[PDB]
Order: sequence, then C-alpha cells, then structure tokens
Amino acid sequence: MVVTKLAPDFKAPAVLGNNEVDEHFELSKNLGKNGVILFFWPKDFTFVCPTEIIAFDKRVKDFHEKGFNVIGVSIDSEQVHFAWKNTPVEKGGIGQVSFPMVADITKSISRDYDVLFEEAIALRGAFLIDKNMKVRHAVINDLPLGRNADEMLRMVDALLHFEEHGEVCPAGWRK
Amino acid sequence: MVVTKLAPDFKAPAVLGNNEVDEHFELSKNLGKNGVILFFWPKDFTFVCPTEIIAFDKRVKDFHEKGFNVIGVSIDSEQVHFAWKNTPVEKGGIGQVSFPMVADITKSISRDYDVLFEEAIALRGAFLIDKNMKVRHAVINDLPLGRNADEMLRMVDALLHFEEHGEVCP
Amino acid sequence: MVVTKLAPDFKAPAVLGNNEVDEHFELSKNLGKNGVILFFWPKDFTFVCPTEIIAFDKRVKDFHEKGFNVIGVSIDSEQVHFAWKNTPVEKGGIGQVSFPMVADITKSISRDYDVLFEEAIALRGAFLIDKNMKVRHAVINDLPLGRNADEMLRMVDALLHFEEHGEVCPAGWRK
Amino acid sequence: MVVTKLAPDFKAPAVLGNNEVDEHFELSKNLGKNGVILFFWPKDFTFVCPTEIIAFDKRVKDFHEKGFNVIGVSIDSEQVHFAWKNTPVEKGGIGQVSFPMVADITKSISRDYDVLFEEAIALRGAFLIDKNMKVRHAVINDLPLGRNADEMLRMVDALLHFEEHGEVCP
Amino acid sequence: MVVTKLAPDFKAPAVLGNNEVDEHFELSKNLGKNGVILFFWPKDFTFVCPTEIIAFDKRVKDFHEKGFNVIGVSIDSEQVHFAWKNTPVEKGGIGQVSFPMVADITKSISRDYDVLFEEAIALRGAFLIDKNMKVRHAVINDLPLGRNADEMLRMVDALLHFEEHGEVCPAGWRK
Amino acid sequence: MVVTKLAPDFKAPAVLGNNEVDEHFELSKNLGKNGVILFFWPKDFTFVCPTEIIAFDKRVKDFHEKGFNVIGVSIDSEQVHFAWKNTPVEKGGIGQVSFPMVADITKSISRDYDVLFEEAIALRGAFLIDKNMKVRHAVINDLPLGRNADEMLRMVDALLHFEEHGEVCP
Amino acid sequence: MVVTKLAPDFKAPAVLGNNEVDEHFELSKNLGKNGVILFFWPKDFTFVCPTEIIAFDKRVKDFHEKGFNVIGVSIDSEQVHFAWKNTPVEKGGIGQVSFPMVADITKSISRDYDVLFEEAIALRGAFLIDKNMKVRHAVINDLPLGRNADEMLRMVDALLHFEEHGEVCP
Amino acid sequence: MVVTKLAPDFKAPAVLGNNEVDEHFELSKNLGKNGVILFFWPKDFTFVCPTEIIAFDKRVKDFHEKGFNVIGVSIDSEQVHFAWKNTPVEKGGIGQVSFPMVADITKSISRDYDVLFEEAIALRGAFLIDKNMKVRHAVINDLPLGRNADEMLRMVDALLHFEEHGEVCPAGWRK
Amino acid sequence: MVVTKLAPDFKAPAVLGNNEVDEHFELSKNLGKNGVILFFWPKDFTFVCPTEIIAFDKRVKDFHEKGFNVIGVSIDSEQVHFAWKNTPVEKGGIGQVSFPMVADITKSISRDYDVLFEEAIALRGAFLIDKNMKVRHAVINDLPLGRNADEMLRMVDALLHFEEHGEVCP
Amino acid sequence: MVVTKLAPDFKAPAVLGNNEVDEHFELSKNLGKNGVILFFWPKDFTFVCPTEIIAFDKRVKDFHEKGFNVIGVSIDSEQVHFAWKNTPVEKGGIGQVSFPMVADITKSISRDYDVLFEEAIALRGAFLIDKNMKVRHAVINDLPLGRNADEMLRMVDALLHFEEHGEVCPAGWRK
Repeated sequence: MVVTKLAPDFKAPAVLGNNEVDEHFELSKNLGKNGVILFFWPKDFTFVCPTEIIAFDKRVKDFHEKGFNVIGVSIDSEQVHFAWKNTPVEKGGIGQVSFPMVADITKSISRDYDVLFEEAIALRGAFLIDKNMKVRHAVINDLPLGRNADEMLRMVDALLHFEEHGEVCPAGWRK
Repeated sequence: MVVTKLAPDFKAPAVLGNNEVDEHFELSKNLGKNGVILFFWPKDFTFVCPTEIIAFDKRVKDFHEKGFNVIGVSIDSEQVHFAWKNTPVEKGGIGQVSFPMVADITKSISRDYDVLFEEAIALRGAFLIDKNMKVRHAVINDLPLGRNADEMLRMVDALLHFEEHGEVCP
Repeated sequence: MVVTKLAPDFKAPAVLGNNEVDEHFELSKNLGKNGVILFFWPKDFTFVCPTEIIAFDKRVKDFHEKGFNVIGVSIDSEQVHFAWKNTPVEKGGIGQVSFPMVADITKSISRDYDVLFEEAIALRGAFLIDKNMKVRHAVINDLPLGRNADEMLRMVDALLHFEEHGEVCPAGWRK
Repeated sequence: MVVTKLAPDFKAPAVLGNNEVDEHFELSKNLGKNGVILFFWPKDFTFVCPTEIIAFDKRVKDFHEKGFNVIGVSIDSEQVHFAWKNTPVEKGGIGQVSFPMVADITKSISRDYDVLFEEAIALRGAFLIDKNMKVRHAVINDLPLGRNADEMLRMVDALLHFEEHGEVCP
Repeated sequence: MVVTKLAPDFKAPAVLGNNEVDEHFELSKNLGKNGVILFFWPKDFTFVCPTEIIAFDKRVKDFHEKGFNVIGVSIDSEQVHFAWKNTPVEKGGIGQVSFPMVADITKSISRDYDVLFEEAIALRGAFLIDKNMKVRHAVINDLPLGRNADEMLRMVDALLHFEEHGEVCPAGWRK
Repeated sequence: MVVTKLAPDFKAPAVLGNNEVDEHFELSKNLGKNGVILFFWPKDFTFVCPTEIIAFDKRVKDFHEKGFNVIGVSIDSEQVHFAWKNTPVEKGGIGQVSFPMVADITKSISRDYDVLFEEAIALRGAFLIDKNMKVRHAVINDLPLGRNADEMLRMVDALLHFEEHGEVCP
Repeated sequence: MVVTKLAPDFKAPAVLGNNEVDEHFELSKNLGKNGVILFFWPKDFTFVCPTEIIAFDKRVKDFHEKGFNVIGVSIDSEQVHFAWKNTPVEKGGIGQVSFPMVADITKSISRDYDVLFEEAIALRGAFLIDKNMKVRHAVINDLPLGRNADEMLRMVDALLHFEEHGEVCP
Repeated sequence: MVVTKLAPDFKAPAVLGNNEVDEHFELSKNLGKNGVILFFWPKDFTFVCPTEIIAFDKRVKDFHEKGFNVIGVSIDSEQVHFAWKNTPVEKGGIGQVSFPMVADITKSISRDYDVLFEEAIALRGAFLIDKNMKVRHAVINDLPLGRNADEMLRMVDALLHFEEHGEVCPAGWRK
Repeated sequence: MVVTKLAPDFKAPAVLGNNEVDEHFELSKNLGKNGVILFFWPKDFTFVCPTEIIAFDKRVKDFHEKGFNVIGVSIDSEQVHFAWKNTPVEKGGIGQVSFPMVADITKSISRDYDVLFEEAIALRGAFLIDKNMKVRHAVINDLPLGRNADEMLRMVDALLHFEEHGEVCP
Repeated sequence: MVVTKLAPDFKAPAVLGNNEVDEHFELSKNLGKNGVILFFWPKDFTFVCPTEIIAFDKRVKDFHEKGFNVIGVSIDSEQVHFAWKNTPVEKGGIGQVSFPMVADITKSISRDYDVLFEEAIALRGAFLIDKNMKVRHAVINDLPLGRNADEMLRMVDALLHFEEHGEVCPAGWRK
C-alpha cells in the first residue's frame, strides 16, 4: 500500500525545466508549498504519444498556482531525458518542458512506488504528495489515455476546497 | 501492484440493488460486458458524507450502458449494508441503491486489493476491471471528496472512445 | 484457556449508554466495584433477534446493584453500533440501551477471548471478570437463545453468596 | 476454541453408574439421542463440596429424558472413581451415582477440552455435545458453586423448546 | 541413568504419617541421617494388593533404626492419599501408615526418576538415596510382588556393613 | 526406561562357560525357557572383589533350573574375559565359570541398557528378561556388595511362585 | 567467469541495422558463421564520445567477412536505440549503424555477462563467441578509449590465421 | 565482476627477475608509478608455446617506460618457476626473463581474479591495475595466441593519452 | 583414517616411466599383482634432495618383482613432471625414472589420502595397497630423510614372508 | 591429518614400568629430551603375538639413549594392563615391560590419533612426537608384523643425523 503512508523519498539525477541537470535531486527538498504531483511513464522516445508528459506539461502552471510542483520520472537515464527535451516535437521530440524529469536509472524509485512493471519500465501513475511527504491520492493506469494528468489537477482542487469550506453534500443527509 | 494483473476474485454475502441478499456473490461472475468497476468505502453509517456511494449510485446507469457493472464493497456485514439502505437519508441512511454491496467481513477482499487500512477499514478506492478480470486502472485516495465515481466514468468513456477512434495527441 | 487467567485488556472505541462515544474505552478502567460482565454477539442489525443485547440490557441495573458492569462488544464499527441504538426497536433497531458497546473493528478483542469465529464474527459468549481482572467464569454459546445474559446474573449471585457465608451443602457430607 | 467444533473424541477407563468398569469407553459412542453433556471436576475425594457431581447426579434423569447422556470426567483413576462411589457420604464419599465416570489419567482429555489447569487438575466445566459430536455450548468456572448441571439443563430445555416453537423475543 | 547421579529433588504436597498434610514436602529436607528410600507405586485404591505399601510400612521402623527414612510417592492427589489411609484395611483401605506419602499429581517426580509409565502411572520402584542426595542403588519392577521393600532393607544392611568393615570375600582371592 | 520394554538385543563376541569363543552371540537367541538374567560388572581383573561374578556363578544352576539363562557382560574384550577365567584365583583370576561372558568392546550394550558410566565402564546391574525379550525387573547399584545374583534369584522364584499360587497379601 | 563457458543466451527487442525492430532477437540465432562479437556500452545519448559504437560500426564489415556478426547491447530501450540512430551526429546522434542494437531494459543481459555496474549501466566490454555459443575471449574496461572493436578484430584475425598456419613462436 | 573494483592483493612467493626469490611478494607494494599489469598463464614447462610469457617479457621495458610493472603468475610453485627460467630456451626453457613470476601454489590468487579454470589452472588473462589498486581494464583469453601482452601495452598508451589531452573524436559529433 | 579402508581411486594425467603421457591414469587399474605402493612428495624441482624419488626409483624393480607397482604423485603438472625427468641431475633434474608420476593439479588426490598440507603441497608419505584397493599400511613424515621407499619394501617383504611362513615371535 | 600438527595430549591412567599405576599420566609431561614414541595396539591378552609390545620393549633402552621415551596405549583398562604385565610370558603374559602402558578406556586417545578402528580397538600405529609436542612422523599398520617398533628407531636415527650434519645425497645433484 502507498496511499496514507510516507511518500518514499529519492535522490536521483534529474533534468530541470531549464535543462540544466541536477545531480542529486531530492523529492522532499523539491516540494511545492502544498506538496507535489509525482508521475511516472513507461519510456522516453516512445513510439506512441507522450500523452502523459504532454497533459502534465500543460498543467505545470495550473499546479504551481495551486501550490504543487510537478515531478515526472522514468526508468530512462538523464541523458536520454535531456535528448527527448531537445528533440523537435514534430521529429518525435518532447520539446523543452517546464518540469523536472527524474532518471530512475536503477528502477529503484519505480519499485518504491510499486509501479515498476515486469522489472523493466514504470506504469503510468501519479501521486498526490502533501507538505508532510504523505501520499494522499494515487492514480495508476496501464493505458495510453494520459487522463490522470488532468484528473490530478481536478483532485488538487477538490482537496483545496474540502480543506477549506470542508465537505458539504445532499442538504437532506442529516438535517 | 494490483493493476496489470488479474483482479483478485472473491465470493461473499452481498446486498443486491433490489435488497435481495446473495450469499455467494462471486466477482468473477457479476462482470459487465466490458468488465466492472469495483469500489470500496471505509464504513457504513458514517457521519461523514457517503460521497463514494452517492457519486456511484448516480452514475450506475451510465457505467452500465457502457457495459460496466458496479460493485461496492465494505468491511461491514450485509445485515448492516441492508439496514443502511433502509434508512431515512436525514437519519444518515443511504437509501435504496442500484448496485450490489459486498460484505467483506473478514477484510480479505480489502487486503487482496490492498486497501485495508490498519487492519480495520478500507480506503476510498475504485478499480476498473476488463472482461478478462484484468485490473487496468486504479484510483485510490483517503478523503471524502468523492470523485472516483466521476473519474472512473470519464475513464470508462475515454477508454472506449479510444477502442475505436485513436487520439492523434495535440 | 481463558478462565483463571488475567482478562485480556483492550482500549477500543465504544458507544456509551448516553450514546456519546468514548474513543479509548479501556476494559480495566471501566470495572464495577466487584468486576464486570464482558459479553459478545455476532453482529449488529441482525435479522434474527438481539436476544443477547436484550436480555443483558434488562439486567444492567441488577448487575450494577451487584457491583458489576456490563460491557458488550461486537466486531462492528462504533458508527453501526450507534446506528442500531438509534434505530427504532420495531424498525429492527436496538433502542437506546444502558451499557457500553465496544467496537472490535479489528477483531482483536474477539480473538483475545477466543470467541472470534471463522475470522469474521464473535460467538455469543460472556465473561465474569473480577476486581482483579481475572476471568472467574465464562459461558460461550453458539445458538440464538441468549440465556447466558440471565445465567450470568445467577452466577454473580452464587458468587457473592459463596464469597460470603462460604459454601454449604448436603448436611450429611462430613459430619 | 472448543465450541462450534467437533467434540474431541476419547477412549478411556470409566466407572459406569452400575459400578461396572468399562476399559475403552469412547465418547463418540455413549452419546444420547440428541447428544451429551460432558463435564469435569477438579478431583475425587475433595474436601470441598462435590457440588458438580451432586447437581449432575440429580438431573441425570431429566438430561436423559430429553435425549442427553451425562458423562463425568476427572484426572483421577477408575480405581479411585470406584472407591469414591463406595464411600459413606459422611466419610466424604460420593455414593453410587447414575452417570459414568471417566478416568483421565493422562490428563489428555482435560487438555483436548482445554480445562487442564496447571498440568494437574481439570476446571469445573461442562460441555453440550449434539448428535453430531458438535460442541454447541460450554460453561466453565473455577469455584465450587455448582450451577453447571443446572444451567446445562435449562440450556438443554431452552434449546429443544426452540427446536420447535421459535421465540419472538419480547 | 539415575544411579550415581544426584537424586532429583521435589517439593510437593505429602500426607505425613500422623495424617496431617505438608504442603511443601521437600525430599532433601526430609532425609534420614544416612539417607532415605524413595519408592513409588502405580495407584491408590488399587484393586490388587498394596504389596508395596504394605511391605514398606512394615519396615519403616527397621529403616529408621538404620538411619533411613521411607518416602513413598504416587501420581494420585494427596486427598486420595489421605482417603486410602483412612479407609479401613478390610474395606480395601491402606490403614494409617507410618511414612510420608507424596502426591506427584503432575507426574513430574515420576518422570524425573524415569518410572513414569505410559504418561499415566508410576512403576513399582525404589531408590536408595544417601546423605548427599546421590542415588546409590535402584530397583524398579513391573510386577505385583513388592519384594523390593524387603530387598532394599537388605541392601541398606549390606551397605552399612561394607561401609564399615569394608568388603571381604573368598579368602583365596589374593593371598 | 528399560523395564516394561523390549530388552535391547545385541550380538557380540562371548566366552561361553566352556571357554569356547562365540563371535556372534545374540541375546535374542541364548534365552532360557522363561527368559534370562543379563548382568553387568565394571571391569575384569578388578582389584576389588568380583562379587557380581561370584554370586552369579554360584546361582547359575538354579537360575537355570527355573528356566533362566545367565549372561554376563563387561566392556572388556573376550581375549581378556578368557584370560581372566584362566587365572589363579589367588592371582586375582576369576576361574572357569559356567555362564557366557559377552565382550561389549564398543560399550554399545552398556549404553542400550543405560549402565555405561562416564563413557567408560558399566555399573553393577542386572536385568530380568522374560521369554518375550521383555525387561520385567532391574536392579542396579554402584558398589561391590554383590546381592544382584541373590535378589534376582529370589525374584525369579517369587515371580514363578506367583505364576500359579497367587498371594493373598497379609 | 564468462570465458570458456556457454555464452548466456538472451531474447529481447533489438533495432536491426535497417531500423527494423525485432521483438524477440535471440543471440543463439543471429550468430555469424564462426560465431559473434557481443559488445556493451554504458548508455545511449552519452555526452562522452560513443567510441565503442563508432569503432564497431566501422569494422562491422570485416568482422562480417571473417564470419562474425556484431551485436551491440545497452540497458536502454529500443525506442531510444532507434531515436539515437535517427539523430544528427552534431546533435550527439549516433547515425544509421550497420549492427543490431539490443535493448537490455531489465539489465538481465548485462548481468549474465556480468558487466552491470551498480545495478545501473553496462561496462564497455566485448565478447567473442564461437559457432558453439562459447565465450572464448573477453575484453572489458571502464573508459571511453574505444579499442575493443579494434582488438577484437585483431583477435578474430589472429585466431583464424592460427586456425590453419600455426605459429612457431619467435 | 573485477573491473572497476579494487584489485585483490596477495602476498605469495615470487621469483624475481634477477632470479632471487622473494618470499612475501605483495602486489600492492610492487606497483609501478602508474600501476601494473598482472597476467596469468596456465602452466610452466608447457608443451606448446610461452606465447604469453614471451610477448610480455619483450614489453617489460616498454611498460616500465610507461610507469607500469609486469607481474605474471601461475599455479606452479616458485621452484618450477625458477627451473623454467634457467632451462635453456631451446631446451624448452623460458630464459632468464625480466619480470617477477608469482607462485599461486594454492590457486587462491587465480580464484580471486576469477581466472582459475576447472579448479586446476589459470586462464590466459591480464589486468590493468592503477596506482590506486583499482582494476581499470581486463582481458582474458582461452587460446594460445598471447596477443593481450601486446594489446595491454596498447591500452596503457590509450590510457595515458586519454588521461592527458582527454578524449577527442569525430569533429562533427557536437559542434 | 586411510588405512583399513578402500584406497581412494583416482584418474589423472601421468608421466609413465617411458616419458609417455597417459591422460587418464586410474589407480584402480595400474595395480601390481599383489597391490601397489602409492607415494607422495612435496614438489618437483625442489632444492632439497629428492630423497623420496631417489629411494623409490632404486627399489622400483624389487617392489615390482614382489608384485607391487610403484606410483608417485605430486601436486605439480605432468608438463613439469616431464620436464623434471629431462633435466641434468646436476641441474637439479630428476632423470629418467622407472615409475609413473601422477599430476595432482587439483590437489584432490593429496586430499583423499589426506596428505595435503596447507592446501598447497603434499606430505612425504607412502601407502601400501593390496590387490583389493585396501590401504593396509601407511607411513608419513615431514622431512627429506627418505626412508619410505626403504621401509615400504621391508614391509612388502615381511608381509609376504608371513603370507606363508608365520612368525612364532621370539 | 596428524603429522605436522600438535600431538593431541591426554591425561589417563597408566601402568608404569615399575608396575605402580599413575592415575593422571600426561603425555606432554612425560616426554624424552628429544620427544617420544607413542604407540598403540589392538588389545591385551591377545591370542596372536604381542609383536608390537615385544619389539618396542626391546628398544625402550635404545630410544632412551636417543632421547626418546616409549609410551604405548590400548583401549584396555589399566587393571588388565597390569594383569598382562604380571602374567608369565609363556602363559601368554607380556612380562614386566619397561615402558608406561596407558589405558584409553574411553577410546578417546585412539580417536584423537585417528587409529580407533570401528569404534572398538586401536590399530597398530606409532607416532614420533618431538620436544614441542608436534608429530613429525607417523606409521600405522593393520597387520601382525610389528615392524614399526623397529622402523621408528631407524627414523629416530635418520632424524638425529639429518638434524645434525643436515641432509646430503647424490654427489652430482647440484655441483
């Protein structure tokens, strides 16, 4: 089980948004004011679509506004990460995205979150981690439809509302 | 992990939408045409909003249309699942619901799906199972904010929309 | 074996008589002056009869008068406990009983007293626990006839008599 | 636990009510028509009142009427069970009794029923066994106050009364 | 092996000669000036003969005169021991004997001396224990003929002679 | 324990009464008609009196009459058992004896009967074996005072006397 | 050790020289006529000179002439092997290469050949496998200085030169 | 794995170049300024050719000039080593070579470097060990063609070059 | 122990007296008519006197006459055994010898006979094996002083002399 | 293996030369100035010949002259040892020999030297033990021909010579 427990930390090398590589990127030292969204994806230079990487790069700003950071990780090295970032989008590239990409080269991180599939690559999953390094929400999927990048943003709202004016519902539930 | 693997099959007392009580409800049977949406909730007679149950009761029909059954499960007993349905919603009751409610009295199911929290109650989580008892998608959180019924539906659509029309990403 | 040994303690949430919930109800901190009667029962919102719960609620006062408290427990949560107490007796409810109802949600207590049946629910059993947390008498049954709620009261008498004018019997036993 | 499970079957020396001495008394045989009432007591020649034995001797007939045999057991040997029956009750004797007395010399029976106290003597406890060697009810305490014979009877009645006429609780 | 080794001690309840019961009778604290004869026997209220108990009771005095005490033990409780002592000899009783009778209720003593037969009763055996708690001689038998009660007495003599004027024999053994 | 159990059977070099040397003397063979009297002694060429051997040599005939063979055993080798018989009794010799002397060179026999003391020599002990290789009586001590031959005989008698005429104890 | 033993056979995705993507490339199949030269390199898209890849691409033909296939392997995925070939060499690309590139995504191959460094990437090492899946020669270092392609060739020659003409050492 | 790790040390007897035997020759105390080349070979007084020993003896000076020492080892005793050195080259001898020959009589060293073949003799392997006792390069072979003696010398150059003016290559690799 | 037990059979390279090199020399084969004399020595090319080898070379014929083959063994390889024979005895060589020299390269033989000292070399020891692969005599020391060849012969004689004419000790 | 290792010590009862028995004879405290010859033999009062005991008794003096003591041991008790010494030689006896005879009654010594045959008796073996309790030479045999008593004496010479003027041999071995 992952949800409710401490989000497993990691110190791996990651390619920042500005493309300069951080050798010892640490999950916990890179949280938003309200936490972060850690997400995985099978592999770089995929043949299908970066559905995941795409959706998320498009919300990075919406998330910042909500106090959350976006951190994506893949079992690919940081070199190949960088490469994908610099490969022209039409040429299959990913384009210079705005979030850190972590290199889980030894597949340890994926294992820790239990998304490591058949000892090779990470599933398409995302985790809502709060300011206390606790995983509150988690959605993992095994299909191309990278909906969770969006969905997560929707949960981040539901969470900040509920966190505020608490939870309300069917006016006739208790009277 | 749960996803990408065969959905752990179970067999337990359940309180069908029509308050009939099945004693040996097997997941591996009551599937939809394309699979099912198995979902959990902490406990019946909660003082917090049933959110999970509500959101799922509404969308039961759609999930159904698109060939997906909806099975709810809790660590509570059918006797109470039952009693919860037959209760004035202002009295905190749940009210007659469409989907079957499975009684995971031995908490074995919550464990197989790994949602058992502190050997006591299950986490608010939902699972998408295809026509081959394959867990293809799982969402799980620990707060009332019911959105599992929602997202699972959207996921059911998205999935199927893709079944045919691909998705030349933007 | 349970009888003769220390009554295993527990700290679980229980719905009091006045219906307000005690989060950390402790068996040992809730004893009568002469001890207590701890009793179990399969499940709430039963379809049959609360024979158990009934019989016992009707003696709660008789027991108080004897210096014993009544404490019933079930593998059901405290919410459902509360529910049953507030469900109209004719509607199947239990009515606002006068004794604490403990929620052995994790089935640990039932296990401790060895009444936990097939890893799911508690048998219909009752335990006479003295002022020293020792279980002196125990009667467990697996039928609807909740006779032991009564029976226990009878033992509590036999005990207080025996405890007083000691044990007497057939005038011609020793001469 | 003992209840809800098959009553551990045994086979040992016993001193039948008619002072005849059976060498291989098997519980699984000497049942009643509806089952039996197996009961233990600390030790023969006790200086405390035999209470258990007394109360059970009286009710032997009724338990019998209602189809229930009554088998007593102690960790003492048949030689002493015997000698205890043939003793002036003012001399602390027990007196010719109706039910058979089993000699649990190896304390194995007391163990199977889990009444062996300190690897020495058995606790004052009684067990209700139905026609299927099923322990359905058990009462066990640690004080002379004999009420096991009593309650077991009342239980035998109650049980049977219900066998037919239910019990629309009050 | 028992002989040559320390006689295993025990603290059990025993019915004395005068019939008052000693709760914590201790083998070592009850030795003669020259040691003691510890003997066992199957069970009380036997149907056959107390051959054992008889023979021994008749020598208790001869043994005392030799500086040895007689202590008999059986897997029967002290109640039944007492009983047998008070049951009229013709009625099968044992009669008010002159030696302590120990109650090896838990069969531990019999086990210690390795005379415990088939986890139930003690064999008919006797041990010559000296002033240093060492078993010098042991005779165990499995038949009704309680000859060892006698025999032991004969050994106690041979021992006190040999202990004195040492061992002598066939005048032509060494010259 | 040894008594009440099958006498551990052995097979080893033995020096028969007639100084003939059997190489594979099996206990289970050389029994008497009613059984045997197996007995041990510390060591040959002892400076202490052979007591055990003496007392047993005398009674060999009677033990024999009553259907009981007499087999002696020591941890010493047949070569020495032999040499001990052929020695001037004033020279500490034992002298031609009637019973066979078994050589328990590997001390395995002394162990099976549990008389091996300090992994070295055997204790002065004797065993009564009935026609069924059953140890029915055992006497064992640790001092010269030979009385085993004696008592075993008296025991052989007593036993047999009872075989017929009971013994209405006094 | 690896040498003198059967070359661990594998089966994984590979990007053939003609950018075709084989899913089940088995070493035990794609051998040469005399064997093969299996070789590893740390990682694709390296910022250090691909040395290994370069030197091997050149000599692919000769190794081929002499009956030796050339299979390269990395812990990277075919998707990236592919993408690495289709990249401007000034952009750090590798450029269309002649030999197949195997994707050791589970690092299992690097392990079997024992070149897996820190459970992460493979060491710059090459292996000579004869027509019998026998590792006959292995060179392995940990620095860019590509000379494996070189020496392996010279070794392929030398070896074969000897196949016939011996070598009366100087 | 051997490369990248610390070169296992050893203290065995070795026949020096000047033929006097060093009883406790220690790998680490016998390194060149830049390291050393440790090489093995099946056995002395071979029937085939000393290809290995030959090639290597011919570069000993070249390696010295590069700051490396040559140290060869074989599972043969140092007596036989000495013998071979003094056996006339045409008589099958090896001739008075200029490098230390180590006697791995117990086959431990060979085992350590994992060149020990079928519990009997060492494979034909060579190891490039740096000034920090780390094995940088390793080439092991199972054929007569002792090419690695040469090859190693070539690597030692590549290394000192690379170590200096670093690594260069295809002018159009990055621009 | 080695003696009184079957001589551990081996099979290894050996350099027969006639410098022919057998690859699979099995002890269990090359026996004499009455058995063999297997013997070890520390190491070839020793700077200490070969004593063992010398003394055994001389007596090879006699040992032979009396039906005893003579097999020498060392932890050195046949290549060196060979080279040692073909060496000027002033050059420390051994010189063409009559008996076969076994190469115990894996030290397994020295171990089976338990003469392996410090997992390195064998102790100067000799073993007498009869026509049934039975070790009947063993001499083993740790100093040059060659006398094994000697004593083994004398033992071979003595033994045989006794084969017939006994030996009424003095 | 025994040779080269420390000679296992022992403290057992031994019948001296003068026939008085030493209760705690200790191998190490009974060495000659140059060591000792420890020898075994199957059993006393043998039916065949004391070949062993004979040969050795005849050299006891020669050995003393060489600085070595002779100590023979047998799995027989010291009583029987004594007996054999006092039984007239023609009567099969051994005669009053001049060396200590040890009683390995528990077969431990035989075991320690690994001459204990089939858990019963000792093989005919002899060990040359030096002044440092190290077994330098060992000859064990399983036949009647007690040649080693002699042989040992021959080795003791070879040893004392070698120990002195060292080892010499074939004048043309090294030149």
